[PDB]
Amino acid sequence: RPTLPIPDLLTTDARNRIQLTIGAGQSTFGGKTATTWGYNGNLLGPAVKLQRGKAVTVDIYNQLTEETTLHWHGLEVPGEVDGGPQGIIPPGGKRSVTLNVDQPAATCWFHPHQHGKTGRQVAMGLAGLVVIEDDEILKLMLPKQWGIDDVPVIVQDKKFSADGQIDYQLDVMTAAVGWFGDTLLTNGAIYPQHAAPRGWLRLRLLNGCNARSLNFATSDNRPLYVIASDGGLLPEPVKVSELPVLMGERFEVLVEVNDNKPFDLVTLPVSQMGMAIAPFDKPHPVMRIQPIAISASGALPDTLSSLPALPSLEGLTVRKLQLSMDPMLDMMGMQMLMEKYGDQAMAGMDFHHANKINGQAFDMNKPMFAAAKGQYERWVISGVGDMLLHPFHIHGTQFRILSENGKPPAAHRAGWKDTVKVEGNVSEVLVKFNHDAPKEHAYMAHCHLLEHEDTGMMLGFTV
Ligand SMILES: [Cu+2]
Ligand SMILES: [Cu+2]
Repeated sequence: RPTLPIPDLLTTDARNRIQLTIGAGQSTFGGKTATTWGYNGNLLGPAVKLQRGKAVTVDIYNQLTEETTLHWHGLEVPGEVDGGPQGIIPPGGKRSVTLNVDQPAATCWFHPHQHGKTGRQVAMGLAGLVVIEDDEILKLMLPKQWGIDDVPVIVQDKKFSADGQIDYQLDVMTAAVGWFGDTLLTNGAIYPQHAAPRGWLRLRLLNGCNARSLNFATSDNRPLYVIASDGGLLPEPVKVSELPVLMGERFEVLVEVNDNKPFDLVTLPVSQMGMAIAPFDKPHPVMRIQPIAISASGALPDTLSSLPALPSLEGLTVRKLQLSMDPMLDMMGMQMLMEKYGDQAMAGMDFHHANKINGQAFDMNKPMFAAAKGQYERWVISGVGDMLLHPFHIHGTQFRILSENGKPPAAHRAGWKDTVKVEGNVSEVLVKFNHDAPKEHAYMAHCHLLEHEDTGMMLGFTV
């Protein structure tokens, strides 16, 4: 097996600048070349290291022949640097942003947000990581040797045509059920191995799929200890036997490594339409962990952080967001899925503006509302009316889940989140925006099933 590719950990230079070049190159999958896009390389991207309380300037050079944007998913930053669809970077041009980092330690990520094309641009290879550090986390003495006992694990599916190229289409079927493939990548490699020292191994897990939900576990059923969600540390570790991860979500887990006992990180079949077709009808390996007989220094502390109680809900502004899909698109798309793949597409379970929030397909010129700055609001997001999965993401914040799809959140999901599950039911989140966003650079709120976002399931809002 190939070794797990380890993204470079990138910090500022003497001018306080980080350079990111967006460009086309080539990658090899199963022996066959494909055109791919990457940040500072051919595919995927570096891990940008940020420090709470410090500002960094990022110089972003678009060397593609089409327009793109660069969005920092999970970062609490003003709209002007948020890199939503209004944050255009012309082909052959450059945009610079200054990020004033003001949130706790977390694994965030970055990716394109081009209007109507975010799914294609992510599918072509663009994604990178953000590692935010703070003073609190350093004192815990977690595993922290990058590429050794602290590793990022970006998991993505793709499908390829016979000629070896990535086979991306936004069409009636994918607008309805999402773009998904038959090949699983881990930091861009197929089923890599990672050598790890005896003791604790920290995995920063990102579901970077367009549409496919994941469910992590180990091949020999050793537990995962969840220590962090999208927005940072949980108050205490939470032991789990499996870990569902929606599109765009991150979790950090610790797992024990013992001499002479290799095991695989795997993903278990999910109950999502289209996602349990071979090879994903069965547990699917993500990466092999190969124990090395050298002692690892990291700890799993009993206490990680302090999590504040939920405040009172009385008096808070309520904003209701009703997700919907044109009945026609939903029917046509699902029929096409069933015709192609049959019953296995439900195992365990104009289209360009067909998906909507509050009856409206995304209008970039018309933010739907102006949210308060520095005030808690309660946002109620409903998927009642269809049975599709909508991981709902809100820019400019780390929120607390009050109810996830009609039930209180599980413990590992009760901390700081930027995504909430919505699937045929109603979710409620407690959100606060610390930064402004004007109409010309609005925050987005949308489904992170990228084909739904690109066909209208997104709104802009100001702060
Ligand atoms: Cu985001
Ligand atoms: Cu959706």
